[PDB]
Amino acid sequence: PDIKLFGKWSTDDVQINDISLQDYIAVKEKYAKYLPHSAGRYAAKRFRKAQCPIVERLTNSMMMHGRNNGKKLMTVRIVKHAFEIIHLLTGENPLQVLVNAIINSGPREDSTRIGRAGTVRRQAVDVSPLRRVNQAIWLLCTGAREAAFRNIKTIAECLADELINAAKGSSNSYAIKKKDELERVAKSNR
Amino acid sequence: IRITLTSRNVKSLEKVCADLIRGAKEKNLKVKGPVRMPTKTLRITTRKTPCGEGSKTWDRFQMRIHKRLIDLHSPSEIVKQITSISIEPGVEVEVTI
Amino acid sequence: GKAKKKKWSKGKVRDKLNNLVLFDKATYDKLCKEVPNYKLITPAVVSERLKIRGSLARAALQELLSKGLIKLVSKHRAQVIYTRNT
Amino acid sequence: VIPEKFQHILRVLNTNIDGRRKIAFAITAIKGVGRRYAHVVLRKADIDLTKRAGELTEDEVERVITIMQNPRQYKIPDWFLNRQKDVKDGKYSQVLANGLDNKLREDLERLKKIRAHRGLRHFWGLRVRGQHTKTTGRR
Amino acid sequence: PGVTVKDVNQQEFVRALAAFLKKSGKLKVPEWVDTVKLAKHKELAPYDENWFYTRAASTARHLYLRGGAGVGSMTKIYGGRQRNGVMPSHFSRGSKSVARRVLQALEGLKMVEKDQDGGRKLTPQGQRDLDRIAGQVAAANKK
Amino acid sequence: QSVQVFGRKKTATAVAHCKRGNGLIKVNGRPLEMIEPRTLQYKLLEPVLLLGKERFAGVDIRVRVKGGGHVAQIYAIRQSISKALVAYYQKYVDEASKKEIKDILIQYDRTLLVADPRRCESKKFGGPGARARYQKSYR
Amino acid sequence: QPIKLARVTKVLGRTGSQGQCTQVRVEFMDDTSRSIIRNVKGPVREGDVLTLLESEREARRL
Amino acid sequence: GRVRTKTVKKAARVIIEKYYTRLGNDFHTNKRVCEEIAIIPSKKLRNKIAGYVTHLMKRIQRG
RNA sequence: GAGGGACAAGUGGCGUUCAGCCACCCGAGAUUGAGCAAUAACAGGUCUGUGAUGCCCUUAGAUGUCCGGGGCUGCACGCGCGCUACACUGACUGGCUCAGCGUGUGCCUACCCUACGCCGGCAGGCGCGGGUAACCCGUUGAACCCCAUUCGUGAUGGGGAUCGGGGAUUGCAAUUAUUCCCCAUGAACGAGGAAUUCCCAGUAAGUGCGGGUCAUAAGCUUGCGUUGAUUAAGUCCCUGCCCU
Ligand SMILES: [Mg+2]
Ligand SMILES: [Mg+2]
Ligand SMILES: [Mg+2]
Ligand SMILES: [Mg+2]
Ligand SMILES: [Mg+2]
Ligand SMILES: [Mg+2]
Ligand SMILES: [Mg+2]
Ligand SMILES: [Mg+2]
Ligand SMILES: [Mg+2]
Ligand SMILES: [Mg+2]
Ligand SMILES: [Mg+2]
Ligand SMILES: [Mg+2]
Repeated sequence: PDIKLFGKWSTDDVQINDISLQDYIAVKEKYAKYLPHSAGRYAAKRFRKAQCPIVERLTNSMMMHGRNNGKKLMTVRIVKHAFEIIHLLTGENPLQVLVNAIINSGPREDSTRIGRAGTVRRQAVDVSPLRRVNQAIWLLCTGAREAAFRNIKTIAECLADELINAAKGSSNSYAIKKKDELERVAKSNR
Repeated sequence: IRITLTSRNVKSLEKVCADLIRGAKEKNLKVKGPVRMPTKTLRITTRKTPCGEGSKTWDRFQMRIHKRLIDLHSPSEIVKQITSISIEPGVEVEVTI
Repeated sequence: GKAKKKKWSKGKVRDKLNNLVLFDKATYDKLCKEVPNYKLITPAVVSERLKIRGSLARAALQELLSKGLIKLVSKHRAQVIYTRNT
Repeated sequence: VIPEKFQHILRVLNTNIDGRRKIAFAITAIKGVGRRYAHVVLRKADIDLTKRAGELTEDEVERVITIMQNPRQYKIPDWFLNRQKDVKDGKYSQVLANGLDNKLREDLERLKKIRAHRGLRHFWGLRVRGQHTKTTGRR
Repeated sequence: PGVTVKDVNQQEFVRALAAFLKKSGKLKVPEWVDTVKLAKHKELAPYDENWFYTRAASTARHLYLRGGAGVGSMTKIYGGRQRNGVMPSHFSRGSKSVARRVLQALEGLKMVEKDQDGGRKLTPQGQRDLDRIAGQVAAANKK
Repeated sequence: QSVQVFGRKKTATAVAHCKRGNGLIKVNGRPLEMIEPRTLQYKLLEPVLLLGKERFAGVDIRVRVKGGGHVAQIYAIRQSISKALVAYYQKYVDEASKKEIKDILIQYDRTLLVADPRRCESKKFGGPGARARYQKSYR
Repeated sequence: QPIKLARVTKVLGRTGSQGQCTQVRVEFMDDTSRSIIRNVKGPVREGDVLTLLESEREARRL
Repeated sequence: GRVRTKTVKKAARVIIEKYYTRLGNDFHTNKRVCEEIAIIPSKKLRNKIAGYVTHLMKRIQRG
């Protein structure tokens, strides 16, 4: 009877401000689940991966590099601490800024090869929105990992700081650094 | 008093089981069921080759040991009367009183 | 014998930086002065920003917890989560 | 709450330099004292583990050095010490930092007179327990 | 009301029981465990000073769980991941000396009855003791 | 009144005996609030924190699990509760409400009524895993 | 320097040295039903709203 | 998936050539009719032949 | 154990009458993984598996066979398959909690699985019992994992190589190899250049267990379990293949 809630949350009125990423984030009421550790069997159909929630996708991309290859309970705990830190940082809801980070955490176009079997000019082409979600989650978790590598800060604290510095246009996070690294090369090879 | 029928293969197992139940239905004995045992398997892996040339290509040899147990409370004369069975040679019979 | 490696990446963060074992007089006084100014009392921020080790940071945070100035939200394995009211 | 005690780095046995992170892990810096022996000497001296090396009394330091120079008066049986029965004296004792290198020099000095191959492979550029020396012992 | 030890979380139960056994004074600790005893196959000693009462509380909880375990069975209950170094790790076992020590101490303090085929099992006096301790732990939890 | 519904996780089986009563869920003598990981104290309560409280107060189910992994046991308990409610609503309650609550469970999740047809594959005789091979050696 | 959006009507085929991009004749939402052909790499369906940084190009098919 | 073997299609054509009135447009009935009138040991081959028999029935019912 | 259940069957669309392809649902699955695997060849390996064998060589001081030592483990070096780390997602300590293949004795000829109790800190020893096995080990209370303390970016408590002393077990004999345990010694290693290997869902990887040699004996290999990714589901651009 109650609303579908993560912890003591609400999971409501999280509005995606734009188009081209709608119906791919599972923030809505029809795909609201209590934990990211769900039955993830989304690798059979080509287009059933988009129905996965982005918090579960963030946990799945967070668990990498052999020594932590697995441990969904540990990475769901890390994302729980990260959402708690983002909430305690002056409100500004962690699910809302997570959606904002998926929107504004990297590529809007990429450059790749064309055919013709001649000179590779690396023409700047369009990029799939699913591929934008994939590369955004990958850049966020990679930046959080190498920011929390060899320091006193934790994985959850650097992931929270990465999501905040990616939702806010401060140009101080590694996702925005590789956004610069991709879009300056894309404008140069445009 | 129990009787164990241990067979080499499943077809002779089911044939001797059907024959024994068919011979045990008509008598005045409370015949217990043919209690199924878990099938034993001896898996053996072999190099396939005397000298080591090529990929690590391995055999997989198996057996399927099948076993059934029944319980028949009876006097020893009736047990020795039931003991005479025209049987497939792939079936071994053990008795315990 | 000889020392050879295939990569060259030197110049780390700060040159074997020193860090205080026990709290000083003026350092702990500054901690008590500006500890309400921080909103998210986390031991990593208290250690890296205020020249504290992790053990002395956890000791000071447990001391202020026993004094009752900063409310604990949820303590866990290595993410100590403290918040000050107002 | 122990604000500050005027103690940074001690001096034990004229060669060793005590650290500043703990007391057992600073006695670990003494050669001949490693992982378990320092915590055992600390538990015999009855010192709380939260206290540092800079918060500890010099009389208690002398008590720790007394436990070092004679552990067998109270406790710590003969199995736990570094130097076991084969001494050429038959004495059950713990080696010191300056003493351990001297005992190793005496070991090698008598093995050179024995001319055993263990001492021979230690005198040459070989390994005693290095049963394969293709990759082991390069450069 | 009726309090079962499974109804209450264990990390309050053993943490209180390690102090209630200190209050009751139910421990034997002869000489070598007074001196020092290491772990399974390790390099260090346990940290929290009431580790004897902690082992005794874990032994009491496991004999409430399974009645008929022994020295080797409880040693396999404890168990261990023996990190060897360059050689990879395996599953080693704990020490049998504490495994017979805790059972002998609880038998001397009248909490372990021996099985005619196996080992330890529960007693009615220890049942009353653990049930009242679990009840007051549940009362401290609900209050 | 007495319907036992079974498991069917990958290597986990949870026998779930149902009973009419005053509100109880027994998991191996241990109640509903005790979950062996602390992280999953929202997923196992999905038949509880979504379907209401009068259903919990009306149906008593004891659950005994012979699983092999922790996550497998958690999903086995979840599937056993979510199918034992369906079996109790087949055997005692009318189909006009059983179909409604079944449509609610299906439109919420797929794994509440449908099991997972995923078992681990056999390790191959060429490589170290079920798909992988060892490293080659070229020149 | 406008940045417009466009939803996919049809999918022509796949193109590339790796076979990675997809030649998509998308459509124009903000204007009338006009036609440009775009190279999109990554998975795409019919109806995916696409971010366009330059609406001046036209890819060719073969 | 339905790129069936020539011996499978040939057996189904022999079935639809000899016995037509015994066959209907239901798979679960046509399989039992084909196993009453023919001998096929493999149950997957039974399902394959009976599926192509139903496909031929749906072709004959149209044209 | 028998039988069923799944066959692209039913719907819409594309396809030539066809052959077939894409999405839905009922279903557990819209098909998993292996074995066998054609004609003809390599002048591929094995005479060191065979009392399987042709030719040559030795047959009495033997190139036959036994017994006692050494050796294949020998290192100024380079290469391949592997294990462990280069830490904080972590290391240590304490508590909690889960399995599956498969193995086990008085043998067509010398041998285990160990439960319970006692002693010792430890590896271990002693007394006794069960199992020729769904009976007993064993409800394999497994590791990661779930909580609490300690460590605090320092070649540090990560890493345990090297080396010294000692204690137990199999074997007639371990020292120039057993193995294990206790203390101590604490190097290189700061995520690896040129180049290169494997992989599409219970998948790679993390982690543990069983079998083979076994007496002591796994870092190899075969199988089994726990947790379990990211992203493709397209191409012939590198390599190779099939048909004109
Ligand atoms: Mg690795
Ligand atoms: Mg190589
Ligand atoms: Mg002859
Ligand atoms: Mg050799
Ligand atoms: Mg050689
Ligand atoms: Mg090889
Ligand atoms: Mg270490
Ligand atoms: Mg060190
Ligand atoms: Mg590991
Ligand atoms: Mg053996
Ligand atoms: Mg072995
Ligand atoms: Mg080998």
